[PDB]
Amino acid sequence: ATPHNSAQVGDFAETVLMCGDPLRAKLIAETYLENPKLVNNVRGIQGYTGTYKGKPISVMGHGMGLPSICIYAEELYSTYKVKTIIRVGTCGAIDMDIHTRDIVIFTSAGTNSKINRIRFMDHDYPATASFDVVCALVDAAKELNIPAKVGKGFSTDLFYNPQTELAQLMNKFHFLAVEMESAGLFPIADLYGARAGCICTVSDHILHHEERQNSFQNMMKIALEAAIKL
Amino acid sequence: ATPHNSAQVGDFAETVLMCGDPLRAKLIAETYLENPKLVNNVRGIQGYTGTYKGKPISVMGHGMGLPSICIYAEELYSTYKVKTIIRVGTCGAIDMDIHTRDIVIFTSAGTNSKINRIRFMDHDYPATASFDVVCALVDAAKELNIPAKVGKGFSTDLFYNPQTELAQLMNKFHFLAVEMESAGLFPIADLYGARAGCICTVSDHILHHEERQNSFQNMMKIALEAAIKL
Amino acid sequence: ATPHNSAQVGDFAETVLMCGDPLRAKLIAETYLENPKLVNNVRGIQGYTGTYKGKPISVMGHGMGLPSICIYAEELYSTYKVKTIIRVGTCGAIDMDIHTRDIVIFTSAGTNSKINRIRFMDHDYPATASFDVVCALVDAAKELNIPAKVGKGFSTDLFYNPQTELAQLMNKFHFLAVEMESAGLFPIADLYGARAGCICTVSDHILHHEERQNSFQNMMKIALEAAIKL
Amino acid sequence: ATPHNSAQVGDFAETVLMCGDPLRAKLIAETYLENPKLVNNVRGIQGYTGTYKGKPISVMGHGMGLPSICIYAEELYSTYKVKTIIRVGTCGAIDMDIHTRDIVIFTSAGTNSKINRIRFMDHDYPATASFDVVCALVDAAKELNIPAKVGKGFSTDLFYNPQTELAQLMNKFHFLAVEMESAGLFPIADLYGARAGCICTVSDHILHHEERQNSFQNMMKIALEAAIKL
Amino acid sequence: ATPHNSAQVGDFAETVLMCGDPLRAKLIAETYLENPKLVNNVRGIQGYTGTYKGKPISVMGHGMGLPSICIYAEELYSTYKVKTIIRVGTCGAIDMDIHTRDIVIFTSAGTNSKINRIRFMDHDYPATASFDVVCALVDAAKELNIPAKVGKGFSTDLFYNPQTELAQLMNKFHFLAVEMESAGLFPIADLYGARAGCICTVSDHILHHEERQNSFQNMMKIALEAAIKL
Amino acid sequence: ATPHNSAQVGDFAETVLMCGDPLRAKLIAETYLENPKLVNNVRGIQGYTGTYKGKPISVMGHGMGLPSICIYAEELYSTYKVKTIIRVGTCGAIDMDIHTRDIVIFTSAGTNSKINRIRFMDHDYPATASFDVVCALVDAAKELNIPAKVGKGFSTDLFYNPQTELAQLMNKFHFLAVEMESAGLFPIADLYGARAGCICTVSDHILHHEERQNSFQNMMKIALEAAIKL
Ligand SMILES: Nc1nc(F)nc2c1ncn2[C@H]1C[C@H](O)[C@@H](CO)O1
Ligand SMILES: Nc1nc(F)nc2c1ncn2[C@H]1C[C@H](O)[C@@H](CO)O1
Ligand SMILES: Nc1nc(F)nc2c1ncn2[C@H]1C[C@H](O)[C@@H](CO)O1
Ligand SMILES: Nc1nc(F)nc2c1ncn2[C@H]1C[C@H](O)[C@@H](CO)O1
Ligand SMILES: Nc1nc(F)nc2c1ncn2[C@H]1C[C@H](O)[C@@H](CO)O1
Ligand SMILES: Nc1nc(F)nc2c1ncn2[C@H]1C[C@H](O)[C@@H](CO)O1
Repeated sequence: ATPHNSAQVGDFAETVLMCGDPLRAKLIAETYLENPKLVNNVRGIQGYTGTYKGKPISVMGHGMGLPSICIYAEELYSTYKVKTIIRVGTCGAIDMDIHTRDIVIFTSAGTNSKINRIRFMDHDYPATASFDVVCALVDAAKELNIPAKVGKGFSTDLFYNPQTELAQLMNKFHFLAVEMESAGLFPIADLYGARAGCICTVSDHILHHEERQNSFQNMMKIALEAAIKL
Repeated sequence: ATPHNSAQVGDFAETVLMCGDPLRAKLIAETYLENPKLVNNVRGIQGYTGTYKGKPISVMGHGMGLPSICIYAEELYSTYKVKTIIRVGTCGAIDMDIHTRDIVIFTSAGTNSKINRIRFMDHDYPATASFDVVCALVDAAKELNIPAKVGKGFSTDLFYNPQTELAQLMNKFHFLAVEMESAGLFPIADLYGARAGCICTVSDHILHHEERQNSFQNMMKIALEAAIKL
Repeated sequence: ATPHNSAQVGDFAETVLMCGDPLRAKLIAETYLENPKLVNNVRGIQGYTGTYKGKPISVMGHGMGLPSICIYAEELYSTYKVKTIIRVGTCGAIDMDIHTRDIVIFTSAGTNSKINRIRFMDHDYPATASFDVVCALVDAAKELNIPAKVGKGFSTDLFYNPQTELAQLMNKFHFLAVEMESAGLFPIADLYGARAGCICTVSDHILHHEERQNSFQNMMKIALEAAIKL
Repeated sequence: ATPHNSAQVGDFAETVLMCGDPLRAKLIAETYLENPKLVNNVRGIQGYTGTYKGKPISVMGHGMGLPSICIYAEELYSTYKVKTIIRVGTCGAIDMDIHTRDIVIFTSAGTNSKINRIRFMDHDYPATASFDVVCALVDAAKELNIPAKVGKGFSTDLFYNPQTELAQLMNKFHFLAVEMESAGLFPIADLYGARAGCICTVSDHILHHEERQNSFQNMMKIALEAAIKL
Repeated sequence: ATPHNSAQVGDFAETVLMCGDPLRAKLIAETYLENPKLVNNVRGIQGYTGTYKGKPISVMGHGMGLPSICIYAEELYSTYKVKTIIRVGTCGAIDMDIHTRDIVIFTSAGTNSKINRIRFMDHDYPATASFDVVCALVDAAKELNIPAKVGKGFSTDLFYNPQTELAQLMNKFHFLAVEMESAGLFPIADLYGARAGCICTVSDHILHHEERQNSFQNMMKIALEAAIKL
Repeated sequence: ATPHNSAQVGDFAETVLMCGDPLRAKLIAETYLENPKLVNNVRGIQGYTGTYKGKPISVMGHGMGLPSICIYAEELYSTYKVKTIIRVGTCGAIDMDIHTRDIVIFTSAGTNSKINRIRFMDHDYPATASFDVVCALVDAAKELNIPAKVGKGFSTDLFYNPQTELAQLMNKFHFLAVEMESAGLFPIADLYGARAGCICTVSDHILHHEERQNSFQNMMKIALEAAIKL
């Protein structure tokens, strides 16, 4: 159907959970979904569709970086009529009060990428998570009573950032964590009148290096229950 | 105490409602606050402090534009130890599905200003409303059962914008409304580890010109009840 | 007539003196104008029209920051057919040879705002004071024999500037003082084939903190006599 | 050893061929390398190391987009002491005289990404392929007598580009093709005093949609023979 | 003494008239200066020093474009202790009310160059002519009673400008004429606490193609008399 | 024929060698060309046309800076139907391993100018030397067996650069040398479907100050022999 997806309209659920690691997407499908069926493996992206508590749900990799997820998210909303995309995964803590293993729900994401400026006449576009998705994630977190921090994220184009001062600047403004996709995903959902959100588990702290399964499994519970709520 | 405020630490409540029109700030104090006392009138900004349901609350003008509100908000958080600032007022609808008299609660605000780029190493800072404030405003709206749209706002530096295409672009990305302060307020609250939010009543639609009191009074109810919740 | 002005065409003189502080605009009207009449008080902006030496002249506030004065100046030139706008007020000295109480006449104004780039295809627009207005101000200064420094000003979007190095950089390039409106006013006057100028009294020095009435009154004399000359 | 590579120093040859599709990297290893051994599969990136004509050579995926390849290339040069990275793969033709199935060797690559500006003080960095690698690729092409076009490439951050006019602009300046990694790879090689190059087979034309194996196999021959020459 | 000047401190007068055409600088020296002596001809720049009405004055070419004049002007102020540089020459009319053969005195100059942003922390630097020089030029014009237009100029980096819309935009903002050096010269004079100005004769109109000696000679009279006044 | 060239179509050879110093262009014509005839001296640019080994070849100055060479190169390709332009001259070494008197052949050139961003929708244009010209220059160097370094150059708009850190940054990325024209020339050649290249002799090192004829003559040999090859 698309240059990066062999599936056809209908193969994907209206709600898709995405993570960077394709092998993680596979593990998520085998571990949390019932009757998971591989609907797309172009570039070994591991796109699966199954059910959770009887409801259709898909999980698929999205690569690393804004350019990668922008391709996948746009095709999903446009061609496969997906309605909600929830990014699930890991991130690097920024704020000094955020620690490894913490779970973070993004209200929005800043970025050092030029993509949003290109689509927004060189102005400041606020890459904002869909309010419904933020609410569903927070409520799921409250209902499951799992501690989660809600706040700004940052999507960097440079995992290895030459601008060593940025990290401290972001800590001063209290950015919670860094990843590489949210800032790109959110504006695309808006353009298609669809929804997007992001929830991550801190795998490390960038201002000082500091069980990882429990945190990851708790995050998956929140994302999954939230997907049902939506 | 400051170049723009004659009051001293303690004269302002920890929660301050702000609007552009100083005469509106005065009207709000006389109409909704009990025992309102003028605590600052430098530049006729009309800064009052009184109580609502027994709790201390201040209301004050903030001028028009990001540069103006940045001055007031920074002094309030820094010098007067204010904790929460809620911008209340009017805005221009962008989205075709948003209409005059509608009430909008900002999750965040985009901007064509350079202020956030200056404070954020020329990168994209997501001017995001404090999640607690967004929640308090939405809950107040739900409890009072007043219909309100939640979504992105846009703070323009140019009321009379030469870039006539921007309006349609924003409608495509579903920006809800335009005002001139939010994008500046939000990042300042973050820097001071404080809180900020914005709620407005659409006074007109910018893509087509289309009782105004009821809407304004309903908005004031939401802001006020939210202030108590916080 | 406009969203920020209740007056109608003809209520404003062709020459308008503007300052940020609305209460100062009121004081100027009562102190220097004869038969001053309030022609606009939307947002308590204090717009007055009277006469000086028999000639019609208006005085009105313009708020703080480029976005604010851009609104007022554009409406005045466009709707009220005003021909000349002279910004009168205070500023912060930059240059080491400029001192508090000094009077400065701007030849032009630099800025860290994005407004001029937006209206000038992202190029460098030289926010220049109208040569006629600069001349009228200097001649008035010479005729009244009041010492005044003529040179570049800087209109900042950030009263509290995070870029602490800018101040010293501007001192090296000999910027005379900082305010928050000129860079916005000048290009608007050009667009409407009208005129604009700026004259200020240094209320403080930003590189080192260092009677204020005499200086302010002397500045008002220059502006007023210049207004007559024009 | 690294967050994206489980291999240790020595597992990778000093020359690494990279492509976006991990499944293609696997196919290349099984088809052209002798005794190929999987040295890294973190994120299913398919990193293999074997020999070609007796010389050690590695092949591995690099994901889509500059942020992705920047991670992989920097770790390879820095941690695994790789000396030469040759990007092999597909691209979209831009120039009207370039056609589907054509083989293109990049002298350099332009981009709409902000990465190079971030690492080069906001100036214009010329993402240039290592001259040795360009020469090796061209000579291999000449020796194998396989027609190949040499010229500028373009690495876009947006596969689905909102700026529809860019394509025609690039055709006027004669950019040969578009991909999503070269502009990022080249500057990284320079920083590490290492080498990088790119060769692609046009899978389609972006200005008009227009056997694919022969072209791909011919490209692989050039890259492989060039790798030996280096 | 410098890479572009073989003269030594003292060979140049404190006032230097500069034009792009080296052959014009030579003609000016032979035609208006008494006892003109060649003090520098590196790169055939034709730097002369003589006297006008008994006062020392130099004339020299400066090449075309901001980068060229920046080299010459900086060396002159820094090494040769020159105090005033007056650019004399030709320009292209922009404004519809400006015509070929008209004489224009620049109050300032806009530009599409990046030089001023590089020296001014990426902000808007107002390339302003020294007020003393503008005054001297205008007074000379008034005393000689030669009609001259005073206003903004524009220094383009592109004689052949791809942005065909810029011309009309500048006409709307009433830029008087275009040349290629002023925007660079003015900020350099400021940095060295020196002076600079520009006066040109329109050789053609860029919005519509439309004796040339009289205009040029009249301009030279103004510049020369102004040089004496300074 | 053009505002900067009095010659007519046919007066210039299809191959033109250009240098900044007009007196050097004259010396090159008298020293290496047979029957050199002055075909253009507007602005004393010294444009000559003669023959080398029987083939028509022109040499002419181009001034200093991108704006200057852009004028000359565009007129030459457009009006005089020139096919190949080779910039010959001097440059300042950047890389620590490059020394004074070394000969450098540019594969491409970076820049701090805004010209390429203006012509390339504000994106990163890779100012690349024509591959044919790079090859001809390298082969000539190999055939004459003259040691020459091939790599990136940098065209600065500021000979006297305020950004003192740039030099070290460029050394880290291994830029070979700095000049002031290449970045402008290369994109123009592309637009006209023509060719351009650059070869220079290091006259000094910018990171530490460190016979000059031999190097210059060797460079001229390479350029000349290359011109014949093309
Ligand atoms: N500390 C960290 N920093 C950055 F920039 N990204 C982090 C991260 N931890 C996880 N991620 C997520 C985002 C990318 O897809 C991928 C990068 O390894 O995994
Ligand atoms: N349609 C509209 N457009 C913009 F730009 N701002 C609007 C508005 N309606 C209200 N506002 C708010 C924001 C400023 O403080 C002030 C500007 O009049 O009131
Ligand atoms: N030191 C100073 N710095 C800045 F930025 N602005 C100054 C000032 N002194 C006076 N002003 C003028 C301009 C604004 O309207 C307002 C800001 O208080 O008053
Ligand atoms: N027409 C085309 N346009 C763009 F932008 N990239 C193209 C392409 N054909 C192949 N590619 C390469 C680059 C990415 O890794 C990936 C994107 O599908 O494959
Ligand atoms: N119409 C025109 N446009 C531009 F851009 N520059 C003009 C000009 N007429 C004269 N000049 C001056 C400036 C350069 O030094 C040189 C360019 O030919 O002469
Ligand atoms: N060290 C150096 N730095 C820079 F920026 N340019 C250099 C140079 N050596 C020679 N050039 C060439 C380029 C200009 O045309 C002219 C500048 O003098 O000569």
